[PDB]
Amino acid sequence: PGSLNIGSLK
Amino acid sequence: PGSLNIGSLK
Amino acid sequence: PGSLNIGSLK
Amino acid sequence: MNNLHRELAPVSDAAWEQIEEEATRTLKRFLAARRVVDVTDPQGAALSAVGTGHVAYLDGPCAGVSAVKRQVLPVVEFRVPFKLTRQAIDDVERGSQDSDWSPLKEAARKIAAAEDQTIFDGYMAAGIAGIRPQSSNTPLTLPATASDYPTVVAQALDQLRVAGVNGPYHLVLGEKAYTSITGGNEGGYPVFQHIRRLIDGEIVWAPAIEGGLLLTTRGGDFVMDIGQDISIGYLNHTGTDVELYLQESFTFSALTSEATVTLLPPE
Amino acid sequence: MNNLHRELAPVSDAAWEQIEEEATRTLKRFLAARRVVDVTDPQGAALSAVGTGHVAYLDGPCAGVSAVKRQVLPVVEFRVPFKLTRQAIDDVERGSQDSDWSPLKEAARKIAAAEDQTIFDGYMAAGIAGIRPQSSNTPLTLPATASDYPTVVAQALDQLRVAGVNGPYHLVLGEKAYTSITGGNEGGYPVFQHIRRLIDGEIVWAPAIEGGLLLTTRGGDFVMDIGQDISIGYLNHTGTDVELYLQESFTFSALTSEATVTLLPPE
Amino acid sequence: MNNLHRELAPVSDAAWEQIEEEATRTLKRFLAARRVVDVTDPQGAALSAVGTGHVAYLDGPCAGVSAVKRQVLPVVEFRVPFKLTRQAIDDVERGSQDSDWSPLKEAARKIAAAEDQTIFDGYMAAGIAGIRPQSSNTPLTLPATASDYPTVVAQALDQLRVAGVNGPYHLVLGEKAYTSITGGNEGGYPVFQHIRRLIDGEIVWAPAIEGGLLLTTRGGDFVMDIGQDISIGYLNHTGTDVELYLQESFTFSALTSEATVTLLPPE
Repeated sequence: PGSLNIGSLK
Repeated sequence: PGSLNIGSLK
Repeated sequence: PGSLNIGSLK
Repeated sequence: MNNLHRELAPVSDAAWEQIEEEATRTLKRFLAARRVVDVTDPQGAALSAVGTGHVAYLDGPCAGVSAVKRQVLPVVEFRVPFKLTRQAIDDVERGSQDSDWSPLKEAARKIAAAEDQTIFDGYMAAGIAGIRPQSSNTPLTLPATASDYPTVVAQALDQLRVAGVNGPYHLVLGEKAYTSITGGNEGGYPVFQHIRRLIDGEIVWAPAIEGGLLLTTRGGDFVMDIGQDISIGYLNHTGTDVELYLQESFTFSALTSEATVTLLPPE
Repeated sequence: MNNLHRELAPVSDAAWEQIEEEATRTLKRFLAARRVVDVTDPQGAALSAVGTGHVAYLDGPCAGVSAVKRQVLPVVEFRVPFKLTRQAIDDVERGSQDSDWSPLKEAARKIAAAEDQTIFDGYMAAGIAGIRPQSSNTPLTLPATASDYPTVVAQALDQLRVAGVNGPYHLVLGEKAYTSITGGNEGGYPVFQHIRRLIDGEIVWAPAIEGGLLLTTRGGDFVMDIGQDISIGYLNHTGTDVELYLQESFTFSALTSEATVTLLPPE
Repeated sequence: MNNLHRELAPVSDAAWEQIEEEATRTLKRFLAARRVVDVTDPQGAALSAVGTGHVAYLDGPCAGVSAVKRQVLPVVEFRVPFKLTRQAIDDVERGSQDSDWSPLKEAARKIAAAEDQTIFDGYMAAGIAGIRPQSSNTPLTLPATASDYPTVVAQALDQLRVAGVNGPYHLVLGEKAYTSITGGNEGGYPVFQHIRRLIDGEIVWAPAIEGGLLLTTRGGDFVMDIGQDISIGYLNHTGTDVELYLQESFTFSALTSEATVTLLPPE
């Protein structure tokens, strides 16, 4: 909930 | 290897 | 055992 | 229900969707340091420290007994608050498509700048060391004119080649250096092409740092452990405003000290 | 092959079996504190810290950004060396059944005493706090004569009942108190029966501590996280001797501060 | 069990894996001469000499009997030792990812430099002749300025064309020449492109040689017979250190004497 998935921007 | 299992002595 | 395969680097 | 307490905020679903989209779009543009380091999957809010593998000697509890203590790297948490207007929040269901999200954009910019500064230059208060202060190579000063950058880039490449570090090379430059490169000659493209001609990588723009650096992206040199990613939470509200925040938790480690070359700003 | 390097030692399989049996038998008798606390399964040699769940305030990297740092408990490692004779080692295959393992017994006693002392009284050098120094109840002094112990036990039970702590109660006593109880009256059995008559638990003998204490074994009050259990390793050897060691790694936490009553030694 | 005696070393499997990975990565970067010559598969440790096919006259055992003796090329063995710290070795199982392998890197660099020097300039003590001393063309001196290299490259190409040698042409340059080319003009790329524009091959960087040369990679001109490839062995250990070594065995032959042009260093 509300994670705002970004992760790796490669 | 060589663990010498003791764990809980309850 | 321990060969460390390199061979040709072409 | 978790610590964010999102359901207690008087915000509609469409407004939430628009806010999330805007925040994601701003973060994807203002997050620079994430593209050059290894990033692990989120591990949860229970992550507190990461073991380094080293030990330190201790006096000893009893005679004939020796003791060592493990060394760890702690996790740090960042939070940035902001405020949104209830009229702009409510107009979304009426059909607005131009609501004001500038405080959210500013908060995202601030958190991205804080993360980039922590990664590149370290955070001494939390006990986290940066890449540039731990670099073991010889720093090089940037020239005054934009036409002399390629020779410094070549010197850095020569240093890396002599040290023996392979991989695709990326040049990270600050705002001042980027503007100096762009606003010269015929739009700066001949200098840009010279740099991209010496190095196979792309020039990365980093607004939160000064000077610049050159690094390699072969992998295995920089590790970022993320407990919780950037999220949105709710603090409180009044008759006309609602206060929210952005929050994240992470730790960082730089293993190889010879994989980067520091570029000092021009005198 | 692991860090113990057992295969490099000139020791036969039967000798290894006998040494392991003797060490296990000695440890099972001299390990006292393990019976009254919760013990987790081994987690491996990579365990370094355990998160407590609390945070500490920090100054802040940039304006408008706040920071907190997680708190952890470190893992500590203990090692105790000893020496064995090669003639006794070799006689096992010839058929000996009375080889000398006294240095191994002494090393096991020392490591058990160190673990018990660390658990009961804490290890300040490693940043680990004990149960008795963190107990919140009122300590009681033991009487001079062994015939006055039950009234002190009853007072401790009254304190626990007033505090509101349930569970089976166990009394842990030091060597001096145990000898004082045993060497009185008709062999000490009437006093022993009085104590076991007031408390439903059993009196536990702890050689490594002074005085005593009364606690409850309801569970959830004391946690021991073990990275690596007690193991045997090999250091070196000469023409007539072989040097080995015992090693372990763990950390400890006491959550409830009102579940124990401290018993000070008699004046 | 072979002559390396690896099992007698107190080294864990993970440490062995990391050491092998680091050694392979360093060797793959510092092995230059292997890319331009024909390399056979390993033949074993029993290889001692390679027949050339020529004979030499002898006096004669008896009247009416004539005798000749075959000619051979011997195999040479190289060994380079180094030392590693036991704390760094042991920290791998604890979870270290930044252990110090600099002595191993230095040993790999030394063995690579020795192999490259033996291949390019010969080893008179072992009776092995190099390529440059056996080249039959006219050597050319490198110019002082980096802007005059392409005309010398063109002269070498003209010499090769007049001699009648086809194939893709490769230019091997020393460290001094490589730095002179790179640190000139706009980062040295226009000179680099001029050289890669005259010759279809790539400029190869060789740290162990002076000056340079131009050769062809059509095949069948240079043969390297390898008995045993680069391997790791164990010598001994102490309480704090472990001594290892790198070892290899090979022989080399250059058949065609007109396929290379020698480039002497500038005056």
